Amino acid sequence: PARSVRHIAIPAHRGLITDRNGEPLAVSTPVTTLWANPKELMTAKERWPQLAAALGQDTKLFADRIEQNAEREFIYLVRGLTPEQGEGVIALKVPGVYSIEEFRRFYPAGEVVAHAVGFTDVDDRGREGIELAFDEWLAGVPGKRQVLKDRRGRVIKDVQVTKNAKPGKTLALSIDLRLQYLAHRELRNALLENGAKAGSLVIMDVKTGEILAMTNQPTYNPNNRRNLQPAAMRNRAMIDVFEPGSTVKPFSMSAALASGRWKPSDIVDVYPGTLQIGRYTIRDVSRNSRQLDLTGILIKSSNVGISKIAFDIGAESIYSVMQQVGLGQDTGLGFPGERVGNLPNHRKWPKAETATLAYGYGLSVTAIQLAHAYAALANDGKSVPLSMTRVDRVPDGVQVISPEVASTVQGMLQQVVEAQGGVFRAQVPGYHAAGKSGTARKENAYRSLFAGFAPATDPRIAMVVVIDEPSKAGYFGGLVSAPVFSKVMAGALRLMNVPPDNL
Ligand SMILES: *[B@@]1([O])O[C]([C]C([O])=O)[C][C][C]1[N]C(=O)[C]C1=[C][C]=[C]S1
Repeated sequence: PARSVRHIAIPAHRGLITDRNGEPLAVSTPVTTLWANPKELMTAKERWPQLAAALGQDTKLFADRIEQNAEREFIYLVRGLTPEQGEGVIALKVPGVYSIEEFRRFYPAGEVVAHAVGFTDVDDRGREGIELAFDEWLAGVPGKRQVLKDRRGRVIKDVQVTKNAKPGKTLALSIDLRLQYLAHRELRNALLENGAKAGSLVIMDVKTGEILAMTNQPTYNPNNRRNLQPAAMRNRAMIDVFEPGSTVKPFSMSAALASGRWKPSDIVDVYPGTLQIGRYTIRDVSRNSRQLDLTGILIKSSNVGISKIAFDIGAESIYSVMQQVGLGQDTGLGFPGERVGNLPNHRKWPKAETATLAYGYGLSVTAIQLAHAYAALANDGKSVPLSMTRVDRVPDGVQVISPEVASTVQGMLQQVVEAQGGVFRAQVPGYHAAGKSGTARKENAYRSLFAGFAPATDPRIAMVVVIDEPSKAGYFGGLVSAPVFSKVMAGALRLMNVPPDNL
């Protein structure tokens, strides 16, 4: 062709990601894709070796590259490059060589908030995390310019900007970067001190459904993905599922206290620390108990004790409460890869299955779902829908546990933390805190769990700590996960200026 008119799209400035307070988490930065028309390059061949030397490329490899695709009017010398480099090569004055301002994501907080934020690909398109989930919102409208081109394809003149580019829109996350840094630091230190393989920490606003912090280990630097494992990129809080074990006994207890058949001072005999359901044997971890009250059952995490309560009230009431607090249910966060886990239902709940559900096995949940459950319980039985985006207008919650029952369970979990034989390492200096330890087995390999909230008497914050496969001789949730809860809850309450309730 003697001439032709071609589409070139005006790229959009991709929307700024901030934290709830406007700290920048993902920032669109000027770069420049050095490109070339081979057809024009093919008539300045003595200029190539210098060009190559400034693209650092091998002289003969470069020249082979330009040769093979001589016909094409387009080739990328580099993708991205500062508006600095890009000029250093423009000032060469090589025929068929140009620079064109692009946008590249920078992530100022780096590894600290990688799983939540995720990242864009070579093309400034969301690929993981918030970047993908909210791509539409963040990506603007590419505009369009009609350009007249000579025989070779060199832009002679620009005819019209027919439709300008529209910038993408700012997104403010629920994340509080200050809590996120603290959670990140303490989860990393807890892994080191226990030689654990992995972990997750979630902090929630029990009043707004906002995720204030979501950190996992291992993590990666999104600014430098060069050499990086598939494992280190798992948002484990959202896309990994586990058996919550003893951390859902409190929901089994909500059911019990809602049935009308149980009150806290009621007694269950759990002797001799085991119980046969035909060929199946329920085993307590500790087996030096006969009579325990309902608080003791939680303090001892007695599987026998919670199974006998379950046989009494029925699996249906237990299933119903766990369903309503959202365990194994769709959170509606539309996070890429986000799991729903499994809350298995039954027409006929047999005995074995009644017991396993009640003591926290046979179901699988995310750390985010468990945090959300603990939020509902902390917010006086009222579940607010989860959000990763800042909540200005808090939606109506659903009352999923009676306020009075919620209040009783709150008081019992405060005792689990504060009473003799309790999870004393979960205590939070000059606050009342409430919560529940858990330990799962997966050749002994543990998952170590703590879920709780504070302040105990007027809750603000729900927190889950999950440490995968601690390596020292301590593996119990109350040993491994509780101290991280203590430290990160104490920090979060201070940072949000929450009044101490233990004076
Ligand atoms: B539960 O998940 O966690 C309890 C321990 C805690 O509160 O930290 C013990 C009972 C439940 N776990 C199990 O029964 C499975 C295990 C077997 C041996 C140690 S954990």
